[PDB]
Amino acid sequence: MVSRITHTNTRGRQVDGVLVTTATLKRQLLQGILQIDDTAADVPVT
Amino acid sequence: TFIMPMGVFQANSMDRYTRHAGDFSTVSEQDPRQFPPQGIFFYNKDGIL
Amino acid sequence: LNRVARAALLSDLKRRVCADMFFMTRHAREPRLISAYLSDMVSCTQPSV
Amino acid sequence: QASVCEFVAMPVSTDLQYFRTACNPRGRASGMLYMGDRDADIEAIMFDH
Repeated sequence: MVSRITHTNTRGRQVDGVLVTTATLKRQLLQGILQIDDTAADVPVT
Repeated sequence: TFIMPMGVFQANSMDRYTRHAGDFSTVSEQDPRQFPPQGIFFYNKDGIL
Repeated sequence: LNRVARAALLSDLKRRVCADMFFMTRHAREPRLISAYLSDMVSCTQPSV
Repeated sequence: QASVCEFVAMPVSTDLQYFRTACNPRGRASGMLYMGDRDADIEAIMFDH
């Protein structure tokens, strides 16, 4: 528990998690379910 | 594991029960459709038993 | 790929060609599926120089 | 254009449930798709009984 490298969305906010592999389900509920929005970014380079 | 039985004929005589009718027996007079089971016609991948 | 991998890499070829044969005139009533395999078609060839 | 139908002889007490998929008219399937370790495997597949 503290905040040095813990990302956010885009007005003040720390993070906690992961996952890893490949191809057919995540971009597999776009031809099915999810949403979309916007145009910003940030995270330390140290 | 899933595990596949294949040989008996129950010597019941307990649980007669049913779902279908008088639509049915085989062609002629007397009604034996009492086959229990012998071994197995089964499929494969994509069309074929 | 080895005998099995070849084997129904082959056989899935068989199913797919039996199923996804006339997709534009079979699944005409579902606009969603059309874009569902079109993106597959475009994202299955490797780009060039 | 009328299409010709060719007849092949076969036993009467032949499996009938053999003909409700993509089967092979020869009665024993073959094909070049069938190897992986040796080269003279196409002949024994198609004819070795």
